Amino acid sequence: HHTDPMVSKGEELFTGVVPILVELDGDVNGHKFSVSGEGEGDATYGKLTLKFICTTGKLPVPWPTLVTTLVLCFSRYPDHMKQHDFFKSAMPEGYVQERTIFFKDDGNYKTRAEVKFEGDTLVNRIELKGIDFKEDGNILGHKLEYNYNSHNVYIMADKQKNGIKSNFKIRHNIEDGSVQLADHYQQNTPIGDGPVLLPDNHYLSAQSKLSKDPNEKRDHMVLLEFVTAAGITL
Repeated sequence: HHTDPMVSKGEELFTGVVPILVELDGDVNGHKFSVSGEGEGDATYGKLTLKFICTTGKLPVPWPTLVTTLVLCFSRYPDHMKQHDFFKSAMPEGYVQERTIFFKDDGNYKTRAEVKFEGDTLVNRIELKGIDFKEDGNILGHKLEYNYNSHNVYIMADKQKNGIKSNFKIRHNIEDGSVQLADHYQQNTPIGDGPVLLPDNHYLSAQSKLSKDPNEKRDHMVLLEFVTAAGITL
């Protein structure tokens, strides 16, 4: 497929439909919760289909606030940009994804995830810590709409850490027509010691649709996500 054997290796892991498992343990202002997710990814189309269930009862934060936390290795990199795909190049050993997410005029999430293969399954295992949230605020108050906007994720190399870093803003719609900004700081590091592809500056264009399973009585979120790399003409 690719003249670059490094690109060939990552592309081969992600050919066809890959099963996905997500496991999150979270604590936001002392509200402990867990989330389990299952579905599949087809990196050929940048396409994710996942269903998440809060396994501890009622989710104490709005589902939309967890979308970015809850597998950018499924991003579609155009052929001319496949030398810039850090995420697949770190597989199968995987990468660590860390974020601080600052909710404007509210609290912050700190997240640490390991994304790696377990046999044929792509696994995303996450710890989330949330602090300084307002009890009557948009997050602990559940004032966010169950929907999602399209966003750009700006990626830069972090040569010193053999990885990447990203800044980006998520705008969550509030039920009064306003927006709750969630400022994302991200860094990703390989788990293996082997080489990875360090990208030139580019962005991912992400589109997310949230729905409900009409047959599901547990607190849950159905996610359809598309992610495509862009911003290099080369």
